[PDB]
Amino acid sequence: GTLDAPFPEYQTLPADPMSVLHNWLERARRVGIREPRALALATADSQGRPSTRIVVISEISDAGVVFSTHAGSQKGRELLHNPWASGVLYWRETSQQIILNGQAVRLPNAKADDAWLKRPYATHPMSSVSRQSEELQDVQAMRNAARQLAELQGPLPRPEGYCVFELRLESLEFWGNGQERLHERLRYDRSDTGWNVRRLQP
Amino acid sequence: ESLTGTLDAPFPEYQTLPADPMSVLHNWLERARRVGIREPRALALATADSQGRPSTRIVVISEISDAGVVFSTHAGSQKGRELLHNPWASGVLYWRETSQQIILNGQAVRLPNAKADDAWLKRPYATHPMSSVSRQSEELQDVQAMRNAARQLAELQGPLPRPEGYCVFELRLESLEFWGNGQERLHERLRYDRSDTGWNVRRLQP
Ligand SMILES: Cc1cc2nc3c(=O)[nH]c(=O)nc-3n(C[C@H](O)[C@H](O)[C@H](O)COP(=O)(O)O)c2cc1C
Ligand SMILES: Cc1cc2nc3c(=O)[nH]c(=O)nc-3n(C[C@H](O)[C@H](O)[C@H](O)COP(=O)(O)O)c2cc1C
Ligand SMILES: O=C(O)[C@@H]1CC=CC2=Nc3ccccc3N[C@H]21
Repeated sequence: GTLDAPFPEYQTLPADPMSVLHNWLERARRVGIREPRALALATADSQGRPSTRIVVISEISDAGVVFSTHAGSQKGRELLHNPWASGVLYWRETSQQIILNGQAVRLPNAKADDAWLKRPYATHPMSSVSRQSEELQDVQAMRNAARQLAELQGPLPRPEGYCVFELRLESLEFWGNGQERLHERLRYDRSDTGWNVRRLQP
Repeated sequence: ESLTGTLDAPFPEYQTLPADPMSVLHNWLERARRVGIREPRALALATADSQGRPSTRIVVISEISDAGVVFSTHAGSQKGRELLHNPWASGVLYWRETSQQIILNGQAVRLPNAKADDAWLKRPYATHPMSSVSRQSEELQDVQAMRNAARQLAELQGPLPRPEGYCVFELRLESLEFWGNGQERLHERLRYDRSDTGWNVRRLQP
């Protein structure tokens, strides 16, 4: 759109999409894309009905990307029975998308403890009182209970349901606007020995 | 905290619980237009394959209908193939400037070809050549060949026939959520689910 949007990988077909992912994200940070790690994450229920919401990617790992949430949320309950998920990053400023597909696996509690402690302590009170995605019966009661905890010197204990998922990637697509509406689509699929890569028609 | 929004985003509906969620959708979209949100109708649309594995991509909401939202695509694309077997979908709008999300869940129905003809004609004609030559989401074997083919069609400098497979879907909504940042991190989540008659409305915990 409004900012420079280089996509040399569409020509060169790099072998490792995780390198491409790292490079796109680092560039997004450098050029000042607004909230580049806001991932629209899709899960599905036992009938195959998708649900979506934004989550923040907290880190990139060897196998994929990592985010935190509550296990009893809708996404948590869906992932418990159906680990397959997909997320899209969309950067308006550069007209670029990254699509991330794979299986999300809940990481151990020590990882969750560390993630919880790395959040700003001001987030701990509400995340402790709320049972994410359950019906809220009394707004003021929640507000007041969190205010009681906000008086404390953080950090608070990690709540039982606070968890970290790693989305272990099986495929990725990098999308750019291209020239003459020939949008540039670079698609990776995991193989037994590495990754296959192809271009897709726009 | 990753949230960067700083624009006031009134959410009286979280207090008043309107019976009819499409009015809330209209209110929020109209405000987004008035305050200048960038691409508010860029919808991250999720579909699922035959085994329930999701896929996602951005599409644009072209219209708000009585039942839901409308978008166009190619029937042979991944999303089109997925929807034709499993009509259930979900999409999310996220507006950074106001820290608002809208989650839209329902069943997508392919509209008649007359509707697709009209939508096709409403697109700028400069978009017609590439959309005609491209079989969306199939492997692209020769970039230059596609480029050259589209350039030849573009010489017409006018509208082309609607391609087989260019289609319009209406996502007929079964549930919605309106999410606002709220105060003191008590994010404001207003959730609607269709009932036998009308809608049920609830607040959700953040
Ligand atoms: C910009 C943004 C970032 C968010 N990041 C997270 C996150 O990382 N983890 C989380 O659980 N919820 C996050 N949320 C809240 C989710 O969108 C959602 O409301 C919540 O996770 C419940 O989703 P569910 O009911 O579909 O499970 C974020 C919301 C916004 C607007
Ligand atoms: C801002 C933006 C808007 C888009 N709008 C549409 C659209 O309305 N319809 C469409 O078919 N593809 C649209 N695309 C392209 C899709 O994201 C996607 O690449 C294409 O539809 C193929 O998706 P699929 O392979 O998952 O079916 C848009 C892409 C961007 C970046
Ligand atoms: O950037 C952030 O902190 C996110 C902004 C809005 C809501 C969030 N909810 C979370 C819930 C659990 C774990 C992380 C979250 N991130 C924030």
